Amino acid sequence: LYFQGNPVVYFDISIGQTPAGRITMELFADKVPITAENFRALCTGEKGMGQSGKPLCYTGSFFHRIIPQFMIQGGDFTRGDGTGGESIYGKFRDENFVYTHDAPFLLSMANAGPNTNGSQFFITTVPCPWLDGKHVVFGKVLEGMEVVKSIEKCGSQNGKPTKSVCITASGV
Repeated sequence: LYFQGNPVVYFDISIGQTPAGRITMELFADKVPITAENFRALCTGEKGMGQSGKPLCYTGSFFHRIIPQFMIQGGDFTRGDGTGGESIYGKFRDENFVYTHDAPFLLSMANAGPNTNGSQFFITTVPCPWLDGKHVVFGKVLEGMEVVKSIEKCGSQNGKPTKSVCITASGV
């Protein structure tokens, strides 16, 4: 499924034992193809197993770092804590910085410095211009903005979730 020529993917989310609903996302494959495709394939899990010995798939992973008035971060399906994750390419380059963090509900890559993209990502809940030119923006939320806001409410100043926020299904 496509929106404005770009692939659409989804997360189903639970918070604690309770389903919180679905987030659907447009991935900017037209202008950010490498990063968009990594994210798309990790939603479907279509690549199978990673070099880490874990499945290359977001299903079953958590939003492990959640900072209200900033962003929600997930994608660490190898270590669950912000130290792990892996790309479909087995880390990868910052392909460009065409898009900026100018609005809430943008998808951007978490990283540990230049050219260290893995699988960890964040969804902004405010504009984040201080991240421009350091984190690759590669998509945006289409529907489920309220689900993003529900997740954000489970965060802390120190980023520790106060509830378990899980991606219970993912794909296209």
